[PDB]
Amino acid sequence: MDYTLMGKLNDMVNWGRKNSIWPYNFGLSCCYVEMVASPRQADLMVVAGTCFTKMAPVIQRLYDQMLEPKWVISMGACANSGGMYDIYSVVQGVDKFIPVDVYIPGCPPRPEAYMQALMLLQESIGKERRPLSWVVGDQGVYRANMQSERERKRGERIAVTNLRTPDEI
Amino acid sequence: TSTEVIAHHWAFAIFLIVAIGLCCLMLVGGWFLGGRALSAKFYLVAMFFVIFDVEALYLFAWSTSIRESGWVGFVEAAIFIFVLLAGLVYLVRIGALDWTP
Amino acid sequence: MEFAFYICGLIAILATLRVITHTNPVHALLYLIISLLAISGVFFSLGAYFAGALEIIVYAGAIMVLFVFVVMMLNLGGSEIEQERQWLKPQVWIGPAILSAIMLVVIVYAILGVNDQGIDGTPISAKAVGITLFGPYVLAVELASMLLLAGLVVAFHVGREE
Amino acid sequence: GHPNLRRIMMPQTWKGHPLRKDYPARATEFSPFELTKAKQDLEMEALTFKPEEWGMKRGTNEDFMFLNLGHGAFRIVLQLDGEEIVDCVPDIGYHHRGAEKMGERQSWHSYIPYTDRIEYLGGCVNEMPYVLAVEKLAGITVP
Amino acid sequence: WISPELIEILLTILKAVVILLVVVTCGAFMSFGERRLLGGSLQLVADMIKMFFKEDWIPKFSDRVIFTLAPMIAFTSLLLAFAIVPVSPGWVVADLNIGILFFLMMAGLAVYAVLFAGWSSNNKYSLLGAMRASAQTLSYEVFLGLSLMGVVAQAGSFNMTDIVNSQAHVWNVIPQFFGFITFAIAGVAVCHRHPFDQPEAEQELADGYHIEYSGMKFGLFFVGEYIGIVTISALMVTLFFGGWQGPLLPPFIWFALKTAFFMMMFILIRASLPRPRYDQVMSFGWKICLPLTLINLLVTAAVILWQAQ
Ligand SMILES: CCCCCCCCCCCCCCCCCC(=O)OC[C@H](COP(=O)(O)OCCN)OC(=O)CCCCCCCCCCCCCCCCC
Ligand SMILES: CCCCCCCCCCCCCCCCCC(=O)OC[C@H](COP(=O)(O)OCCN)OC(=O)CCCCCCCCCCCCCCCCC
Ligand SMILES: CCCCCCCCCCCCCCCCCCCC
Ligand SMILES: CCCCCCCCCCCCCCCCCCCC
Ligand code: SF4
Repeated sequence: MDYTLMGKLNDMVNWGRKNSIWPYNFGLSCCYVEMVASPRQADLMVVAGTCFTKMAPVIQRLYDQMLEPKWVISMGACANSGGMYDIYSVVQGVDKFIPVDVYIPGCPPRPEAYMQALMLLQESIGKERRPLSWVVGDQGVYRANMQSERERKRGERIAVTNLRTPDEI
Repeated sequence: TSTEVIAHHWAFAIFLIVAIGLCCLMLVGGWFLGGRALSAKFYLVAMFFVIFDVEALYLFAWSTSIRESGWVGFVEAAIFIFVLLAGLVYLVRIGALDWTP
Repeated sequence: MEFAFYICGLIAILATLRVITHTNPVHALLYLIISLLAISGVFFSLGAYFAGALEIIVYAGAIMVLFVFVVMMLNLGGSEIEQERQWLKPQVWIGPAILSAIMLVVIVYAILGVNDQGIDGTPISAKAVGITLFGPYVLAVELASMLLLAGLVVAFHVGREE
Repeated sequence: GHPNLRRIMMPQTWKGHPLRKDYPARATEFSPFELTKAKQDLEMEALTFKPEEWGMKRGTNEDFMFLNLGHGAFRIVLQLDGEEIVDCVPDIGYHHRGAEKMGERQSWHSYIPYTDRIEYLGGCVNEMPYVLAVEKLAGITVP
Repeated sequence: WISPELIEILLTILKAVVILLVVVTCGAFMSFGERRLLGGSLQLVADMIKMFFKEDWIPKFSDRVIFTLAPMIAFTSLLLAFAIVPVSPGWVVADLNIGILFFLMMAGLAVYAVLFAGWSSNNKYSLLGAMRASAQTLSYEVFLGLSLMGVVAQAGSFNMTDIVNSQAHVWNVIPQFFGFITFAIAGVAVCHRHPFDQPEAEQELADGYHIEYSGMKFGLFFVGEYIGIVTISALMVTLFFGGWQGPLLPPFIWFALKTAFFMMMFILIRASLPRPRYDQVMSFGWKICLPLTLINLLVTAAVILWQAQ
């Protein structure tokens, strides 16, 4: 499989990083109170809310305080793209200024959607290659171009025929 | 110069050396591996700790030989402890040890 | 028991030599704690077990904590002396070092020529020191308490905030 | 006669008044340029804190200390005599979504989700006064 | 090269290193137990891998030596204070005649971890918070030693095995109940445990000294913290609850059972008893616990000299 810019220990390191993930939950807006550690110790940043223009610098600074390796999960349509607030005071997506590894649609997403995002991030971490040391070898991060989730789940989604009618609970 | 005392000395040396070496080597492994990208009441309480720790060391020396010193040593240490408690009560009452005035 | 004494004495000498010729107060106090640990190792090598125990419990564990505490409270960050560093220019330190070397050689000449059977290193335990302390040294203990009380009163009277 | 007429919703370095009819509602192009300026003034805010750009007074008496504190995220500037609060001003506008401007840019029907997202714990409680006022406009009596 | 003094010294070296590895692994296991109760070993290994391979970052405006030295102190102080504890007959690391005095040296050195971390963390709030924390730990180390001195008076010597042997008939929890509770309070205060977890929570001009510690130095702080309460629990056992002495079970089994019981009790009073104020902590310490230790030592001396025919 393709990647984007002696071997078993790399899988060991990936397994250690994958099973041990410490989040920093950014409050921001109502995606946070749906879904419910200093940034120095946390390695995953969960942006859950509208990226307002007055606190885009706060998000950028608290992202810059984290240490490599670092991953970003964007919950909610606001953090994905701006959502419904295509308005003057709202940044249209947190991926305008920080790199995002997993996106979850929803307004808000369910907590189980965040669990699914955690599983997706865990697979992404497990299938990537990072430098072991900063003195030996290539000092480049190899992200894997994984198969998209909407094309992976296309067969069972298209195969759906009948649903329950909305007149009952 | 028995074998038990030299065995315990070498065991204690190995314990200290392996412990400090484990901490240092694990810090070295952490640093080497992985890629890259005021108020005066504080002085008062530290001073009181120093003074009361020296009087504590006097009681440290007393406690290991209570049997051998007899009742006279008990009277001397009781005078010592009463002076210590008088100083402590003085500090408490005149507001030296009251953190929120 | 002799190799430990010589290596701890060498560590203590080098540590205080670094102490008196350093500019950062926290580094000076750290090397001073290192020398205090070395001198406690010297005490344990000589069998004075209680002396080394009180060296690390009190001298390197209470007094130097107070020195570090004051250093952090006053926050010395180069207050017109770290930028000057007079003790490195020779005109400030050669004279006092010459005087100290003369006093050292006089004291060392006094030390040598004195009869010496050697130090046995037999452990003088803390219970013997406690027996002597509350035996033939009663007034020393009581008025050491009185002295520490005096130090408490004077240090409170000077150093309180108000 | 206002004691301190400063911006409360927008940042102080904001051009224009967003609820005017000639101000465009939609989001302009993002810039890392302005983003790094706003980051660098947020880094140097404690160094260059001037306590009359906030309505404060007697700024450094000189026993008084100015801090900033971190149900939503907002800042409040605190003026302290030791541990006692002498004055405080809460810095709001970090959660400004331009909902009233969206009211001028959605149809009467399609503005309802925006009414939900004001006071997000409320849901239908926030839905209710909007549809009641629209039904007053529409001449509707509901069964 | 076969001789039984060499065999004996290698067996004692093996005993010491076995004790050390068991202590560090039990500390890591307690860290996971507190994280879970409030494969498991696989998750701890994965955590250790994450802390190994995350970049260890030192602030540019911070002293490297002090910042690197503070977690080493926080680990090695009580990790070396364990070395006097006898876990079984013939399974003691060092039979020092100073014993709990050596433990007191290690506690006095352990306060330097908090002081050094607060100074090297180049922040005014972190400095103030760590200075409050060091003030509290001094205010409880002022009576930790005397709370042990009651038991030293009863046993008559500083040696650990002598204290355990004097605990043959009656454990010193029953006569020295006040010494026991003061030692428990001071031990729970020295290692920065609940109630006295974060003294900087009472004031917003102060911040934690664990902040700016990231990755493996933070792991050093964490594992040293739990190792410190390992050895505090073990010392409490060997000073008040017979050590390894019991009626039926083997001595190591009894010592392990007592140590594990105090481990879960420390977890429990983390989980249960709430937060007092900082001035309440200072006042309680300096106005109750030290005079309690002094009066308990006087009563212990009077009882000992009364029961001396
Ligand atoms: C090696 C070269 C230098 C390397 C860098 C520095 C490392 C530390 C060096 C000093 C400490 C270790 C010295 C070697 C000790 C080895 C053990 C030994 O010699 O034991 C002898 C003796 C045993 O006791 P005893 O019963 O009196 O002996 C009778 C013999 N049947 O023992 C005694 O009587 C007491 C032994 C000394 C006291 C205990 C240890 C004190 C440690 C002080 C450390 C100070 C800080 C050092 C920092 C270094 C880095 C900056
Ligand atoms: C980065 C490194 C910084 C420095 C780290 C420490 C340096 C030294 C490490 C190597 C030590 C080598 C071994 C030392 C000797 C061990 C054995 C020993 O101490 O034996 C002497 C004595 C024996 O007593 P016993 O057997 O009961 O009686 C027999 C009758 N003589 O027993 C005694 O006298 C016991 C009392 C001495 C115990 C010394 C313990 C270590 C003290 C230093 C702690 C440092 C903590 C970390 C750094 C703090 C900040 C700088
Ligand atoms: C061996 C049995 C003795 C029983 C009687 C003990 C009490 C009588 C003698 C007491 C002597 C006390 C001396 C204390 C001196 C304190 C000096 C303080 C100076 C400030
Ligand atoms: C939390 C407990 C920490 C204990 C640290 C020391 C462990 C030492 C283990 C020694 C095992 C052998 C003890 C002597 C034999 C008696 C028991 C035999 C069955 C294990
Ligand atoms: S996506 Fe929806 S639920 Fe999430 S912060 Fe935006 S408005 Fe709130």
